[PDB]
Amino acid sequence: MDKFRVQGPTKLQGEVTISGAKNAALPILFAALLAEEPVEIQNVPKLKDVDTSMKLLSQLGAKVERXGSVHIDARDVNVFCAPYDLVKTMRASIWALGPLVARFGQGQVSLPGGCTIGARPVDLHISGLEQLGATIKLEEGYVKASVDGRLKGAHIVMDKVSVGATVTIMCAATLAEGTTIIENAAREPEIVDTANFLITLGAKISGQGTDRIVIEGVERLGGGVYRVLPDRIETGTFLVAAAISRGKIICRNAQPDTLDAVLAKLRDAGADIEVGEDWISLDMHGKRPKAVNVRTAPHPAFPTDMQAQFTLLNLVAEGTGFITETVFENRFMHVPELSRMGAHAEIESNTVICHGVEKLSGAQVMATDLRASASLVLAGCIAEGTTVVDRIYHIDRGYERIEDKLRALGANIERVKG
Amino acid sequence: MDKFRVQGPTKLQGEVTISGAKNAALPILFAALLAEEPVEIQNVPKLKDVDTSMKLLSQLGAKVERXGSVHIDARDVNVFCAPYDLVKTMRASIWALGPLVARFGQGQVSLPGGCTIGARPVDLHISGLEQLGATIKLEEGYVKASVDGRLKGAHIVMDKVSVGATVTIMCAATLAEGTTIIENAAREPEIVDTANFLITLGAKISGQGTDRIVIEGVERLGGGVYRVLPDRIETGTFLVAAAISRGKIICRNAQPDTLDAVLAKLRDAGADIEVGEDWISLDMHGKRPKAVNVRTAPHPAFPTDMQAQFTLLNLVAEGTGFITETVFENRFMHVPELSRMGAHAEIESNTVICHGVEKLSGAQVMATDLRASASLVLAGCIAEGTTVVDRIYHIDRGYERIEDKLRALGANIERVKG
Amino acid sequence: MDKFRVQGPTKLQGEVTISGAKNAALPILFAALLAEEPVEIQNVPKLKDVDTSMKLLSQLGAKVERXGSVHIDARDVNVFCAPYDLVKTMRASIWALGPLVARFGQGQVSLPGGCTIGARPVDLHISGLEQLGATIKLEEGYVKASVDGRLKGAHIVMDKVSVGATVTIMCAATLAEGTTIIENAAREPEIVDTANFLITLGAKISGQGTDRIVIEGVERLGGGVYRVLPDRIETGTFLVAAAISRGKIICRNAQPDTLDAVLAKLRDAGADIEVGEDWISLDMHGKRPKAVNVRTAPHPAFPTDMQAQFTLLNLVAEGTGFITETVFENRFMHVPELSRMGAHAEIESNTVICHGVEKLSGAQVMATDLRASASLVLAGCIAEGTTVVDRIYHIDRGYERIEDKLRALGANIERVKG
Amino acid sequence: MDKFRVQGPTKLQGEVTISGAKNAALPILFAALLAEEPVEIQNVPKLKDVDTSMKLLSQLGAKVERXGSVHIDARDVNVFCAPYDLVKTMRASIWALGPLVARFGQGQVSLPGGCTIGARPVDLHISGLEQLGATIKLEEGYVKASVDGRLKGAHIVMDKVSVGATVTIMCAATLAEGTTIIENAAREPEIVDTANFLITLGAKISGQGTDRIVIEGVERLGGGVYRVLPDRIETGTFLVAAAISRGKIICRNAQPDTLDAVLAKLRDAGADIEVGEDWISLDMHGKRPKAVNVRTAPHPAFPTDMQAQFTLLNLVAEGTGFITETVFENRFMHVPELSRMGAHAEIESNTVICHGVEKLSGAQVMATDLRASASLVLAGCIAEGTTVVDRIYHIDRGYERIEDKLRALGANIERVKG
Ligand SMILES: [C]C(=O)[N][C]1[C](O=P([O])([O])OP([O])(=O)O[C][C]2O[C](N3[C]=[C]C(=O)[N]C3=O)[C]([O])[C]2[O])O[C]([C][O])[C]([O])[C]1O[C@@]([C])([C]([O])[C][O])C([O])=O
Ligand SMILES: [C]C(=O)[N][C]1[C](O=P([O])([O])OP([O])(=O)O[C][C]2O[C](N3[C]=[C]C(=O)[N]C3=O)[C]([O])[C]2[O])O[C]([C][O])[C]([O])[C]1O[C@@]([C])([C]([O])[C][O])C([O])=O
Ligand SMILES: [C]C(=O)[N][C]1[C](O=P([O])([O])OP([O])(=O)O[C][C]2O[C](N3[C]=[C]C(=O)[N]C3=O)[C]([O])[C]2[O])O[C]([C][O])[C]([O])[C]1O[C@@]([C])([C]([O])[C][O])C([O])=O
Ligand SMILES: [C]C(=O)[N][C]1[C](O=P([O])([O])OP([O])(=O)O[C][C]2O[C](N3[C]=[C]C(=O)[N]C3=O)[C]([O])[C]2[O])O[C]([C][O])[C]([O])[C]1O[C@@]([C])([C]([O])[C][O])C([O])=O
Repeated sequence: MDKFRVQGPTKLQGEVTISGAKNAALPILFAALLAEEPVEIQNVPKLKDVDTSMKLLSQLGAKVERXGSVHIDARDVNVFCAPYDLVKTMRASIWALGPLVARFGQGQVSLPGGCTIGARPVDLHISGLEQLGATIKLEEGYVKASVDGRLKGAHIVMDKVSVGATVTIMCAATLAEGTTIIENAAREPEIVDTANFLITLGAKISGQGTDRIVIEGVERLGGGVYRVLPDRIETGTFLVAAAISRGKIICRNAQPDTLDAVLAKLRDAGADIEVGEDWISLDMHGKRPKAVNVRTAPHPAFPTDMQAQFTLLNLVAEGTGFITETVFENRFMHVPELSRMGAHAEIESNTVICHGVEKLSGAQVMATDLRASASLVLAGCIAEGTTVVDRIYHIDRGYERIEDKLRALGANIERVKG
Repeated sequence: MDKFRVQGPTKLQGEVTISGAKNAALPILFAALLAEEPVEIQNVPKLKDVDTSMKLLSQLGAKVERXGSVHIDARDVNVFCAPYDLVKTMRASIWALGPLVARFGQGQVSLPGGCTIGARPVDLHISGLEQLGATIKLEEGYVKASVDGRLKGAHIVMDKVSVGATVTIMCAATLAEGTTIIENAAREPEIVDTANFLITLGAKISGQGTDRIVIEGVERLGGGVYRVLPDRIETGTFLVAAAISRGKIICRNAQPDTLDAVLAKLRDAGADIEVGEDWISLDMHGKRPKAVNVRTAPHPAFPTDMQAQFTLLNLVAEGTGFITETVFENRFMHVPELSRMGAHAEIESNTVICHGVEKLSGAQVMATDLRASASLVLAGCIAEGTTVVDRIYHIDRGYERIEDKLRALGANIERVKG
Repeated sequence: MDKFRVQGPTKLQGEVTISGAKNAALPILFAALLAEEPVEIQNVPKLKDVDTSMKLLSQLGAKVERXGSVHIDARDVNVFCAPYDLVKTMRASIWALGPLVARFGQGQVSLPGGCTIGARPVDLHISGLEQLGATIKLEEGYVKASVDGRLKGAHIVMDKVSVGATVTIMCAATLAEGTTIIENAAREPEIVDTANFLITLGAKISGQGTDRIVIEGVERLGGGVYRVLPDRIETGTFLVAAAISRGKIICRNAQPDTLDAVLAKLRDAGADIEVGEDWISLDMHGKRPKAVNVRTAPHPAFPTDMQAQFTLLNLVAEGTGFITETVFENRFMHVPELSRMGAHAEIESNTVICHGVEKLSGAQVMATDLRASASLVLAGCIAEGTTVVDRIYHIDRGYERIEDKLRALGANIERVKG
Repeated sequence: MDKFRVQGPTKLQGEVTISGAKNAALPILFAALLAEEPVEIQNVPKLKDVDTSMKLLSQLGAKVERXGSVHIDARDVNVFCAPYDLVKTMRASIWALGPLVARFGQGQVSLPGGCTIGARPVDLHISGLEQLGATIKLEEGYVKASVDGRLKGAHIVMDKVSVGATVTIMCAATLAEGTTIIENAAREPEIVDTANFLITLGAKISGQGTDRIVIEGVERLGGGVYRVLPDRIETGTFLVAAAISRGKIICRNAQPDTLDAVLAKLRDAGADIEVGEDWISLDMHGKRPKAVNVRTAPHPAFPTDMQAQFTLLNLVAEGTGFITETVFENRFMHVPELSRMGAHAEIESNTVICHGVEKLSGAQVMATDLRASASLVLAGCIAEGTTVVDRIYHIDRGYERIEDKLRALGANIERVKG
């Protein structure tokens, strides 16, 4: 589980180098199952979720190794089942299914539980791989998928916006016969990236980043080297860190165009923001943030994954702000913990009413999920005295060396026994 | 982390002896902090949360022992802080606060952080105590209370129904100057039980079990012996166990009039129910349950602690039924775990739409909270094949020897360490 | 249609005499169908709903006359249908069903369709009477209920708290063979009034006002005189009127023990409340009110029928308040109307975020339902300038002489035709 | 106001010619206020809301007339107030504000106005115009908006998706100084249509149909001739008529590509659907539809304007299906009216659970809003016996000649006084 001991108050200033998007790396690592020649994925973050995806890849008969690059030779994939002991730690492994069905005519993947931020069914994936020509059963907790021909292009209208299911259908439409159209498709940048990875293999895909994606099937996919775009959430995390610590950060190796909504909100909070080609800078000029109202929705709107972060921005901000969460049903678990640190918040349905306070007080708190965990470490940074954040394993899933990266911003953080 | 390996299918049938209410034993344990003479609480279940209560009682300087009975002598209580290490292992610990404030004019309890099943704030405990004349501050994650001398009785109209806040205010009001009226009090049998235990010590309480509790404050409370009432939720858990397994069960040492709503729904579901003075029989007559619609609400309505169990009943029942949870905002975490087992559910907000299936399949599942853990075990008993329920430590909080009791009904359960 | 022209701002001053409860008068008027000897119901407010009840009664064959009192002779009832044409104007007329079935073994009432404030099903009425041994179908949009002989007493556990269902089952149960127990009964004061009316007629009822009502069926009910309790919602409306206008008021012929939650909220808002045996005074002391947090729930909690009024209070209060409606789902139609008058509101799910303003401005607004109309009139009193409230007939359903009572408090109101 | 008498059951079959979209005609009519030379809008349906728009336009000092076409000469527009007496009967008149501010430097529009289906604030309309430079106050219930000179282009990020606020800002921006970007713009086909109308007048717009609309502002807009696209909601409504009545319809003058989601849900229901350039056919082949689950959301997802109709479809389909409504908080008022007809429906906050029945039964029912009115008329056609739908004024707002169109499909419908 272990813990970060964070000593605050600490003004966060300097630079950080933004890492590859965890949420691009993962779907790309499973889409690599489609490749019949070796793939090299660059700018991959050293995250627990990447390690797990790698152990799952090797489990399926891929040869995998890594250092910023991950090498994947899926030429001899000979196992088609992602075991429970892996999927239980990474629900993103559902992404193994579509590729394996589309290349190998079969795939078996443990049906994910059971998540704290919401229930997160995969009905859209394992519909989707059905409207394509897959037959799917569930036996002993394994989603068993087969096509005893080869996949067939379909006009698919997604009845919910889903990042996960759009990736699945997209990836598993690159080896279909015919055209697949995906209506009401997710447009997050990770999906644009996965698509552009797939074209590097020689897939035919149009309109990634839009609400309609067109895939004409191909016979097989090759190899190639692909650089994963920067993590927009980790970027938003370090930008927020400075916003709430009255600081100034320059995020380098970044993609500002992935962040229209979040940058608008930090400006709304009174951050001085300049954007270059591959960097975002932010200076509070010594100033407490101003309270903003926020409403999560699918890209290009404000991301649910910045929600916990902006909640904390508000709780230390000037005035009252409203954080409405529309994507996940139970994503306010940070709030009772921030409350222990002296935050004044109220939860009405999927809205938290945040009455900004000048300073938080250090306290022992419990991280509940990835983005919560980071928000608590941020809260620790700017709180008076000692904060101990428990269950820090959550952070290790989606942030590479956050302790290092925050320490270079002046943070006082020690990873502690547990 | 211990797990249960449950083997199915198996018909659950025979006889079970209901243990004391976990949820009467706990509030009475903290209420014993008011006692100035030794106290014996009889029929206390051997449960983890009782152990935790005992640790915290001892850490406040009470002398505490147990076998059936837990003996407390709070004469020499001399520490008034409930520390983070304890509270965070059970939030019920907030119940030390009213006693300490009322008897000692001071009390500190770690502000509970969030919970798997909901945010669970304690605003009403705090405001209730404020209305009794307490000053309360939050310093360093600790809820600090103090009064100049004695608390003062007040007319308190509760903003919402809260079992825990009703207990807090009721216990504190017993040593206040004057009359306290709690309007819109919770009416749970455990509140009747706690009030009757307080009466045994010498408190003057009227209207327990009703929406209006009247307490006449006394200078001092003494000792006494009180037997805790039967666990209604344990009772319902085993009643469900027979129902979903087309079985027959007799619960001894029950208290039927605590279960009006659960027995009405079980009847709705097709159960042949009979009651005596201290026993309930259920017989399905070898037939699959019929689906039911349930809406959780405070006592005497259908209790939220039976919700996960009935979600299960509905998911193997004939036809379609819904469960709406109005008490906790995130108590559907058993649902995806049952989905792995072949259940067909759809969560739309605070409602679970269930389409009953004839058979479940054994799968590796994850217990997330107490009542979910038991439902997962119960699903294990009726599924075909092997179910492993991980994180069984949850069950240990609120069930006394559930493995031995199910085994006696015919269950095939082994406790497995790794 | 008639409108009120209201001129403000007006400080609302003096005293009002509270009329009898619309919501005790109505169920009592229907219960009188059980009566085989003349009945006089005293203190009945002169209201459109009463006139409608009397019209329906005359149409079933009761002889009905009215001034203070309404006199009913149901000895000659010989028509057993409540037609659509009348139910459509007043859904309370579902209340004829239970009497007619219980006394005459048959009863037809048009199934109430939707309602401004929520869907309002009557599924709990039908189930209650079915549980008493009534066969019930729906043909041509009529609920048609029938028994052979008399009804039969039953142990009935109510799914949800229902005022209307509790009355329905309680009145029917008076002429049933055997004992009827209603668990999770509604505890509203109007239920107590209705039970006590039934008792005057020779019925055997205990536990009214508590969550379990027990009824011992008799062969036949008599007649009697019975005075209806004061209207707690009227009292609350006039207390709110004073509270929002910087006023002082005294409500004569009140019953303060019905208004615990309301008086407590007006206290949290900074009102000076005193009570007598039969009066309530409120005095703001030159004060504009202060924002509060309301959660509606069944009696004794804050009543949904005071919610529109308190929303009003919050929207002119100094501060930010939440009004949360748990009883009726769409009971927020006043909000956009008050918005026209300058209120800063914001509806989010089943809560309204009010951000109290200092002044309202007069505007042409539209009454949508009863309590909403009252709120808009009261808004008009404290708004600067002229407010015109259209569709004022809603108010006449449920308030006797509202305009006269307000004018005696110093309001400048004129009823207009077109 | 008058009523429809429908005699069922009728199998609806034949052809229908779809009218121009009410919801393109309407923003197009108000966009015409920007035009400095006469405009002819072609394919405008003859509907109450067009008449009202026409009346409002005339009042603002446009010369307007109609037959197929509506002609508008807005050259001499010189009254800049949309008054309460017109706006109260049509929400969409809020659309007069933007054009008047953009072209004349000022506009006044009565703030709507409260609506049955939800509260419907226009805060995003206000805030988008303030972001383009307007100063907006609210005075006696009128939104009064002024700018000195032209508006100034702005990057506007919309916090929620709003069709109305998208059109407001897009129209106003056409005369703004410089460039305007709408982020999180609605994508509805009517927004595309309005943009293309605007372009016909010499506006420079791109991105319409996507989440980001770019408007480069121009000096003046001219005139031209523009044909409104087909009504996708009328189309959907007759497609559902064919579906629920186990019939066959061909819709002529359709635009199949505006209905991906609806067509996919109708296939899910067992419909055999074929599409051409300008036609859709649906043939059920004598079959009862199968129950489907529906989630409304902004286009291209399932439209909320089809939800009542598909609710109706589920309520007569085979099986159980759920309709979740994510756009408008109170759009289930058709349900309790369908309940009078023998529908088995259950509403649980924002979801209706439908358990389809073979046949509905004719009954007197009351329309509450436009799409509800239409669904009750459809329910009428297929119900057994006689249905009288009251308050059919709702239908006349958004359907042209639905009675003649339905009769041509074989329906037995008479318009009646009742
Ligand atoms: C790995 C990744 O990428 N992640 C992410 C994503 O997730 P997902 O899961 O993919 O999501 P979606 O899908 O979009 O979701 C939404 C909604 O919908 C629903 N669903 C889904 C699917 C299906 O099939 N069905 C359904 O229903 C769900 O439940 C929900 O509600 O994405 C997201 C969004 O953005 C994000 O947030 C995520 O990320 C995270 C959260 C994860 O990872 C975990 O941790 C982070 O990162 O934090
Ligand atoms: C220990 C015990 O007893 N437990 C139980 C109880 O809990 P509580 O916490 O006490 O609850 P309440 O309070 O009643 O709650 C409800 C509601 O409300 C709210 N709140 C509260 C308080 C305050 O202050 N504030 C507020 O807001 C909350 O959130 C909720 O929602 O009770 C219950 C009911 O019946 C039960 O469930 C319980 O039990 C359990 C769950 C335990 O574990 C813990 O909780 C079981 O299962 O056992
Ligand atoms: C006439 C009278 O009394 N009224 C009143 C009453 O109402 P009701 O209708 O009776 O109500 P309830 O029943 O309680 O209700 C509640 C709830 O539940 C539901 N439900 C019912 C029944 C059945 O069966 N089912 C069901 O579900 C509904 O929906 C709801 O949600 O009472 C009330 C309460 O408190 C009141 O509010 C009333 O009053 C009024 C509103 C009138 O209008 C009537 O309408 C006023 O305002 O006055
Ligand atoms: C005339 C027309 O077009 N209509 C239509 C529309 O409406 P509107 O109003 O525009 O809507 P929206 O906006 O989209 O809405 C959505 C949501 O959001 C909200 N909001 C808005 C605005 C503002 O400012 N704020 C806010 O918040 C609201 O409330 C809601 O929730 O569109 C719609 C949608 O799709 C439709 O539905 C409509 O249509 C109708 C209904 C009419 O009539 C009305 O308007 C029909 O047609 O039916």
